[PDB]
Amino acid sequence: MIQRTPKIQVYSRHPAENGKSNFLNCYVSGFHPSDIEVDLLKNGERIEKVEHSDLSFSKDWSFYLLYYTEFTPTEKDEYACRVNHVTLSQPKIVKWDRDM
Amino acid sequence: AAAKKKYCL
Amino acid sequence: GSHSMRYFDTAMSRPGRGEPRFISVGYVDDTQFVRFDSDAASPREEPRAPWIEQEGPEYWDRNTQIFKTNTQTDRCSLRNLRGYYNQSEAGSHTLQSMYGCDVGPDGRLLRGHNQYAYDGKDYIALNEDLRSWTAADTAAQITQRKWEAARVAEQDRAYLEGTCVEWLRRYLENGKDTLERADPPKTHVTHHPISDHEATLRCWALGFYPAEITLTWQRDGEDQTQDTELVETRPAGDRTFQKWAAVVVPSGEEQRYTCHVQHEGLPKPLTLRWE
Repeated sequence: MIQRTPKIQVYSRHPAENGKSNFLNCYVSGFHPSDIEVDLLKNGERIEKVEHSDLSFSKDWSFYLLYYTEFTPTEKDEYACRVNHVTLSQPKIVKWDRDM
Repeated sequence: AAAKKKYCL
Repeated sequence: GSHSMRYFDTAMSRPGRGEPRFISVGYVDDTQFVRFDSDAASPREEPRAPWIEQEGPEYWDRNTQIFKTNTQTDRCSLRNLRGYYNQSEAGSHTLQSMYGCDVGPDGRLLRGHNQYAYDGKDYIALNEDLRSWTAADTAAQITQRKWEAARVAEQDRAYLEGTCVEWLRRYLENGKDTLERADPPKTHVTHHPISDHEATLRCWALGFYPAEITLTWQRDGEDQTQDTELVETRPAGDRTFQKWAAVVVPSGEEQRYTCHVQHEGLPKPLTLRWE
């Protein structure tokens, strides 16, 4: 069976401003098959109230999902997305960088 | 309905 | 401009973990308006769009029943496919389908779609004629034979030329303040030194709808396709989309680069530079 590894992007809904409420997104796309594990992290800790979009896929059949949660960026706090998939040897961690 | 009745492959 | 309605259905087996999950999600362009998930506590056609909430309970019930029957049909299909490929009952497999119609500005049919993939590979597709099938391999030739004997393509054609186009036109009218409104991208260029010798220019497009957009960098008017990093267009979670394109520029040569943005929301194509 062909398998495709996820592309992962971590970003905010609106451009980030310290101390102002926002949503942290982790977009996983291009993967197959559809089972995937996504966590949003705040200083390495799993955030609990995380929502996700309904599973769908693009015209080339690869799946995508958006995982999101409300957050308030600050100079101090670090955020990230950790992803696991059958195609990955170990979980992949992509840190939130406000310039990507 | 907007959904379509599907057929078994 | 032009519009599409499309359903994207995923059925996935999970031996030892119950029957296969079926989820079906419908979109007009890049707006989801319905979801059905067989694993939802009470499976029902569920509105994902305020303009659909406007349809009466009979619409809901009619579609709910089509989705429930489709869940059983997709499970039938997954059992038949496992056998067509001589696969064992132990493994998980995935059947996907996409169907729906595209219409132009006048609402007339541009083309219909009904196609399937198994384990991420194309399996069978209704041709653009809406009368014949293209099968990927000898297993899909069995489905093609069954569907030719049963005159399935005619039922599909009737849906695609009738029901699908009629509902898309109705959704476009009830949803016109959102479905027919293109939001242009808010654009800007950012600069990030890498070293003394180079820096990144990143050209941003934010807050746009629909998702189709083209972002390119030119050096002295020449497209830098090969040297541009383009990220997949991504959803913001408030209906709009974001994208950027970056190129690594020799220090002092920033003004030789221009970012070009085309989007249906813009009165005219944008050309942007650093500062």
